[PDB]
Amino acid sequence: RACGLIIFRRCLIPKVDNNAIEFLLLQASDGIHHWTPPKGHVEPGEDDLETALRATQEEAGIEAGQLTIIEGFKRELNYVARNKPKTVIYWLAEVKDYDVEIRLSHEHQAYRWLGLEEACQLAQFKEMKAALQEGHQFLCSIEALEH
Ligand SMILES: [Mg+2]
Repeated sequence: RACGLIIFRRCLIPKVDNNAIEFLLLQASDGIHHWTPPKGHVEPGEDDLETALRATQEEAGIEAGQLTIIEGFKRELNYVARNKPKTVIYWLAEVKDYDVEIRLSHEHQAYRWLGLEEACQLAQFKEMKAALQEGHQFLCSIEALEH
């Protein structure tokens, strides 16, 4: 069981930015070299949301001071990879600074910041595509209500 954060940043230059929202994806060092948001396994006694924050720090080098958790969104994924059952819980979190320093560990070899459509294509897997699309939809609905 793993928990993570769908990390995004806002791109607020109106004529320029094709995508007002970009998602952070990390590419695995091993295996297929899958692309996912930052995530990590739970620890005994650890709250699921604290695991997601901790795993984001460990996998992407993003500290709690550099993020804001967006309340109201949570998505649990259940899938089979290499004939093993997998469960992952994601929350949404916005980075404070567009230029936040991404520091990878040995578990990942690259990162991309991508618009929703390109993030979906890289993520590839259908549950992860759904979760990113649903996260994007939630962010737009929230903006509308505050607007
Ligand atoms: Mg805790």
